[PDB]
Amino acid sequence: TFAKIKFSAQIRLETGLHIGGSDAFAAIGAIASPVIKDPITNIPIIPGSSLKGKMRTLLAKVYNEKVAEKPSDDSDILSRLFGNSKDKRFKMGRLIFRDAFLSNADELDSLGVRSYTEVKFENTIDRITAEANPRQIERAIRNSTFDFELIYEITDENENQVEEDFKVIRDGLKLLELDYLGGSGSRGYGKVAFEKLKATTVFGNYDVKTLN
Amino acid sequence: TFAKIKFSAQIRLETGLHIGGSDAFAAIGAIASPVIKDPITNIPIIPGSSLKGKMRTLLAKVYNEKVAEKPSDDSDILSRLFGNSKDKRFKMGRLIFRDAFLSNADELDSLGVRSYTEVKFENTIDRITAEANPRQIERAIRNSTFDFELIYEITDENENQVEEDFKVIRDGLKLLELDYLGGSGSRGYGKVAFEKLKATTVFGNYDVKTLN
Amino acid sequence: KAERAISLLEKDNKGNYLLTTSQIRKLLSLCSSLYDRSKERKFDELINDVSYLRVQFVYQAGREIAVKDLIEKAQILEALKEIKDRETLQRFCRYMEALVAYFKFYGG
Amino acid sequence: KAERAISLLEKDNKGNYLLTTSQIRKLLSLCSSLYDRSKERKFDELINDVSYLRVQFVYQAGREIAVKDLIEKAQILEALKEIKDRETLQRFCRYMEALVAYFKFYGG
Amino acid sequence: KAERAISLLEKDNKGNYLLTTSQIRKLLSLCSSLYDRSKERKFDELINDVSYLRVQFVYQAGREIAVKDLIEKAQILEALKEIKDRETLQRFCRYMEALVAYFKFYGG
RNA sequence: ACGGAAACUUUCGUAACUGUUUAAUUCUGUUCACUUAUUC
RNA sequence: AAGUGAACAGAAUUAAACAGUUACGAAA
Repeated sequence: TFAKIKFSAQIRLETGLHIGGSDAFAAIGAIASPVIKDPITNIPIIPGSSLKGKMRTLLAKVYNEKVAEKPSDDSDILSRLFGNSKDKRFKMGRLIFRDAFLSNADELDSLGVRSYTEVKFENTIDRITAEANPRQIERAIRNSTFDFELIYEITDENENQVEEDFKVIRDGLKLLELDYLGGSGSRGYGKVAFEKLKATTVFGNYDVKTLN
Repeated sequence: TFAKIKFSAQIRLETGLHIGGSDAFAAIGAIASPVIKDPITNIPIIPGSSLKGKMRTLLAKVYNEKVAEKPSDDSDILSRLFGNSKDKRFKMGRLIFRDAFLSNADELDSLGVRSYTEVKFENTIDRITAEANPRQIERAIRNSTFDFELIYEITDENENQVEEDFKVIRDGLKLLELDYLGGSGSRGYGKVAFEKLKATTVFGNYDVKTLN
Repeated sequence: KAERAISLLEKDNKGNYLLTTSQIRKLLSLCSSLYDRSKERKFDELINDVSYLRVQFVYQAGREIAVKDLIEKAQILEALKEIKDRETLQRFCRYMEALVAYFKFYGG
Repeated sequence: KAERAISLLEKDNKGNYLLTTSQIRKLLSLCSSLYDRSKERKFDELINDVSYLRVQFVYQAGREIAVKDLIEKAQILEALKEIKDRETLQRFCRYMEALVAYFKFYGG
Repeated sequence: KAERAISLLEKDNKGNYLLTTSQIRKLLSLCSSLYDRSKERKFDELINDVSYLRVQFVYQAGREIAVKDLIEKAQILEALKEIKDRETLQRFCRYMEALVAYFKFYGG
């Protein structure tokens, strides 16, 4: 009837990326786009809004039959997974994300680290002249994991195509590993890697089919 | 006969959510999605209207046998818990919530925080151009407790259905932890977690049996 | 307070202001977050935010040309020293809103 | 007072007003909360709400196009300077109610 | 804290400071990464960063004459011994901003 | 040594029972830290 | 030892903005 399927996984970052946080709103260091972190601690957490706008964009260009021009209006096989602002049949989305926190701090200090964020020197050349506008950025750490949870649920009636939805989520997460995630990842910054992709039942109302 | 059972608990926010406050009514900072707070102080408080409507919504989709067409008219096993405006037998419910306040101020100031609520920057893509309409929202802190008290009482005559009602309240609070609470929780902002779930007797007329 | 703020802010230089109300959300985020907090507790308790509030008007005054021309005319650093009481601080918080509302009245 | 409010408000431009009564709940919240409070205490005591009332008619005038076209025609900023007494302020509170009753009669 | 820093930093020697913001990108990174990390865990746990911060003001101070002249005037090595508590360390982190914000106020 | 004397429109009873200011949403589109240089 | 001043646009939008079961109860 009504089950709560949880897709627990570990987002392993094979390359340090960059996410533009709240500009002109930090504390002691607000230079070269301060990366958003935790409002209580200092461990930089990844926002869940980037995982919804990037996964839907990469999926709406391979599983569709019409070129999309505005959000909440692309095909129909993926509109019920994220939402629709025009259809009156369904409004709520069946996919619930979560701000994955960095759980790798239990053994990161044992390897001998300095800080969680560093300043990378990266500028540009105006071709016609020498060095111009020596800008810089701020990246995070490399080879880190994130405890991500995917809350999935059905609406009773959405039962005769449960197996059809499993092949869409698995194909969407695998395709995201071969693409940059976050912001300004064109220089080889993103490229995530979902590690230990398993499923479990918390509420206990539906059997366990997939596992790997 | 007539007792006043209180289900005291601590709502721990594992992820910062958003609650739409009274827009165009506050001070000069009425933009960036103003979050409702305390009308006297600055401690952000959570309203009780978002809890009674969300708990009844998730409960009216697993313990029923008919699709709810209009509110205050769905099944009968759960209509006596929240109330009914179209029934002639019972009117007043048996579940009373409370506007919980952030009681984590005893140790939040020791860590040195900037403000109670921060401003998060987001945007959207029109699937034809780059960045468009630079919007902005407002969120709360992470890992904050709230004094949540559940005022429970029986009508004397409804004494033979006490143990049957305990399994419904426990199932509703556990299922609410696996779903976003408040507003704009589709990207992964809600997902609460009830910590220290206990029960006590204030009026003193019924024994203490349940706990967790 | 509000009568002399409509004439001093208008008298500038070249038209077409390139500075909007979004690029100055750093020095204006602490003044709005201090008035609502100073009205609850006392003034002698919050000592780490008073000294940090003056730094925002100095660090951001050497990174943009559209900041130094406004502080020297409106005399912002002069009012930061006269304040010392909780009631006096409430008056400076209301004067800051005049530099934002009247700034977008002629353009943006 | 109330006779010229039926002709000055009707003479506008294009029909079908896109502005309703929900988007104007910010500048109309302090006008109703001032007439019922200035009669209890004196006028020289409330010095923080008078200066803040003029700010609402400036910050909200440069954001929506349906606000500047109404203030310049009804002369809202002109009457804010002539007032100075408690009895004179009572007359300005009644003029604001005339611009709302006749606005919903022709549309919404 | 911030009142005596605006006069001591200005009183120097010859104008046109050659020390720009490029040669100070090494000692200003550990101080900014200390105030935001000492508030989470305890002070007795972080022992490899407290002793390492004092080394930067000794080895790097002898590599250029434009470094020792600023440490002796601002008295940086004196405050490194008085600190011992987590609350006291938070005060020294706020004083570092006075040597950067006020430095670019007269030039850059 | 008066159409006047003698007299509670009084007791009675929450403007009440149901309700997520939210559905849709990548702060990033372009970007070598550098032109010049025999540890003899 | 050696000019180093992150540059340039949009500054929150398009739905919906009181829906209904209904009124001096038993004395002079």
